[PDB]
Amino acid sequence: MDVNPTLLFLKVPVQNAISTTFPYTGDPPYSHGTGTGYTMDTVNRTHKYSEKGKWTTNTETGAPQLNPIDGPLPEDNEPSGYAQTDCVLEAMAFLEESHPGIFENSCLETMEIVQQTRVDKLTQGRQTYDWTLNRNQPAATALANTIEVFRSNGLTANESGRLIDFLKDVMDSMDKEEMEITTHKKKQRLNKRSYLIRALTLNTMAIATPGMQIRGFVYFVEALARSICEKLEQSGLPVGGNEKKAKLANVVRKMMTNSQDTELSFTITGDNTKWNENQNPRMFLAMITYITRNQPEWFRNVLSIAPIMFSNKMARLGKGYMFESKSMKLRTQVPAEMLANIDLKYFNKSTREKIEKIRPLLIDGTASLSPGMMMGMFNMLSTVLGVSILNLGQKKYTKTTYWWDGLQSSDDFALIVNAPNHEGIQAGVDRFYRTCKLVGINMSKKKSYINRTGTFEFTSFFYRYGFVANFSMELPSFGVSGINESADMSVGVTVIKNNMINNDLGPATAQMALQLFIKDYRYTYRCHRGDTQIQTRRAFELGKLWEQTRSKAGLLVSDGGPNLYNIRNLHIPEVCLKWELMDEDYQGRLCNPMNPFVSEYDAVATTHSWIPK
Amino acid sequence: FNKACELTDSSWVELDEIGEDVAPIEHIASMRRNYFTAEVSHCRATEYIMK
Amino acid sequence: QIIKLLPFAAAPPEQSRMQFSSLTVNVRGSGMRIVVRGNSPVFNYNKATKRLTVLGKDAGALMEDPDEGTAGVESAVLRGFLILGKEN
Amino acid sequence: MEMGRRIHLELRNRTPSDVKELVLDNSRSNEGKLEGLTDEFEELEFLSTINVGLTSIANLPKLNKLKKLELSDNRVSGGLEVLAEKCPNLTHLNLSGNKIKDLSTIEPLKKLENLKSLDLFNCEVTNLNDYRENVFKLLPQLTYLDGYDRDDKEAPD
Repeated sequence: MDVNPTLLFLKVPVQNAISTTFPYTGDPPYSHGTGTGYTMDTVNRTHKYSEKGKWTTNTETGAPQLNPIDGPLPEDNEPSGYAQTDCVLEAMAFLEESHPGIFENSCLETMEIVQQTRVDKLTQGRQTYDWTLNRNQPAATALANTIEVFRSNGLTANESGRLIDFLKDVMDSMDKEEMEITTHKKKQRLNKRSYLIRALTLNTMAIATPGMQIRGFVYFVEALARSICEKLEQSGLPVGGNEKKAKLANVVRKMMTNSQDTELSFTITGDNTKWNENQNPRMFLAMITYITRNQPEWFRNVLSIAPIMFSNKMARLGKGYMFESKSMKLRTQVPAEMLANIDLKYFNKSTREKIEKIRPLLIDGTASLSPGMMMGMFNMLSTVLGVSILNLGQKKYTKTTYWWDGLQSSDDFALIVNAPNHEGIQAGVDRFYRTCKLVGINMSKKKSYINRTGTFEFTSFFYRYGFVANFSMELPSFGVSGINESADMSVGVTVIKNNMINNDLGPATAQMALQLFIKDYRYTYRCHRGDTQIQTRRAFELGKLWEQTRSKAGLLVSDGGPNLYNIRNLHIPEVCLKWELMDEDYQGRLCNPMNPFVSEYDAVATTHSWIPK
Repeated sequence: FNKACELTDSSWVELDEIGEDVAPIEHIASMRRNYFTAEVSHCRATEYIMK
Repeated sequence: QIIKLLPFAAAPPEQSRMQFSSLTVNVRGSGMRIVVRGNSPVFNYNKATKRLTVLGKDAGALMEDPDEGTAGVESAVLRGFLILGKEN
Repeated sequence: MEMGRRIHLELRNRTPSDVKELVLDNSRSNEGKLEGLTDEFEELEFLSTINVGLTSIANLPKLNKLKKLELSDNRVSGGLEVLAEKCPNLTHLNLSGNKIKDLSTIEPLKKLENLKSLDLFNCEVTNLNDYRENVFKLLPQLTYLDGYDRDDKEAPD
């Protein structure tokens, strides 16, 4: 009598109606999760999980460092960052044994790209921290400023245009005692410690964005990790949709069908939330050194620079804080540079406690965070570690009646464990839990569940009895990209086609997307169909065209003609789709090369393609 | 929510045209889309959307 | 009017009070509208040439039958009402 | 004022058999029960009780000529079989602002086959989803709900 959509599941199995539980399917308008207190809590938790790790004082940045590796083994189920180097190396060795040569081929096939990439490759990317201006900036302008400053400071080897040359230039600049920054004329002298702390910065508006001196090394290490993952089957990256869908079915078939009827199989789905706390750059450096065994030393240095630099990473602290006095109706803002020495009476209990915890780390308005990682820079290496842990589960390594396998993608994991009895299943799951704890892999027991094999999910790819329900992508914008008629039409139709091909977009939904596309395009460009009664200035001349043409379907949609696109015919260019139907006189007028208007996407060079003023 | 799920008496959303359907899958897609649209085009939710 | 409005009567009618000023026909998803009175894009009639155009595609030619009122009144536009031509 | 005095005033020193419309507005009733009205009223055709403080219509006499009954802005709740049998010739009814829980209590009104219009407003029943269509199903004889028909058209007199 009163609506209750959840009750739909009372007859429909949940896996079918999973889209019911995705409230947004878009980008919300609030942007909750960025600021300063979040950084405070992140640093505090990172250093808390390493509570018993050894403390030391850095010699270059002059900031404390925490090393939890090889620390005491955890005694409780709470998260532990005590990852043992020997266990990690043994796991990597076992992975190599099961997949001989993998690291060798990865290294030798990546050396070329290490020696081939150009400087401009760094231009592509997300926002970057500009040490020159001390604020997040576009990658291209940051690169221009960096080359300008280095040229001023007499470091012009990067002029060769090779990425490795620029990395050597960065090394030389970092070795220099001090440098000059000229802003427009204001000159700033950054000493060795100042420049070093700036270069190891992690700005926070991939939540964290490193500086520019660390881009190339991160790129190289991620390239090696991707190359290693490619040969790995359990790795969930960098495959697309269809292959990811097939991975789940293949794993289930391998684990279940081969097993005897007597044997019992179970599957656990688990989420590794807050996955960067317990993984340290030092363990990554260890695995990197292991990977490049018996390899040229220059390549080893280039590849190991990244985790070495990250282990001394400095984390910036938001923009600051905002205080308000209701009594006097006043508002003020304080920066993070003054948060080191300031009263704690303004803040509340939790905020003042966090400030108390993080006070002894703020160096020059930038906390020091050696342990733990930051989101979205070394994801592939984490996937490599996960697949190694999984590979350690074969029947030969386990040396037990039970066994297990599964998939890991560094954000979600699924594990199928089978054994002759229920006690066998319990033993298998417990042993996997402990083994993954030893390496520092943390399984959240409050967001994981176990059930008989057949039904589970992984990276939102919900799986039920051989059926996958990929929901890992959001719907893009079906609007006017704002270049020109033909350009916008082509890019948008290609966008919808591509989303149909891979992102698993239903046909009917694609049809409504095309409908809304046509609506928005006509509204924006004021090119409405001649038959429609809508009125505008452009409709006058447009109307004339509708009368002149002998074939309505020949006219381009931008010219007021009908939209003949559909699921079957989406890849064809709009101009080419109406080539024959277009009247000969219209064809000649439209594509006249001598037009005065003209002095990626697939489109024809018609007169409708102009550059906006 | 109850009143947001009731059936209104106006055409709140107007959508433009597309090409013809030749493939049987295109026929299925058009059938599904048309059925759903005829169902929801008179719902208050569309009124809220347009407002 | 007879040719324009005849096909809509096929269904098993039911009593109603609405006075439809236009009826909707679904073409290619988008729903076109045909007006009960006057010309519509779906149904156009040119009396100067006496030609019927349906969505721009010719449908034939109309010849007036041995019944007609050429002095105003038109009783098949408004339900329950008789239109008496020009306004006063 | 009270019920009986109001009825006497409306009667206008006339017998309780020649009244075709009775207006009892802003009156009061003791114990929230109808008082005063008796069987003598047999010509009444348009009744109206607003803000009368009646808990339920449990003492309504047999006004067989009662056609336009109004119980608005009141707190009437309970069984409606009394209205079904005592006045089986109701045509226009108004319960706007009343206290009614759900359709299980409005079901008895289906007995009156002459109810051409039933009005509800600011009630609990109207909160239910598809209230209009569900009530129409429960009362097929009804033709104009809340002054509107099954196709949302205003109901001229």
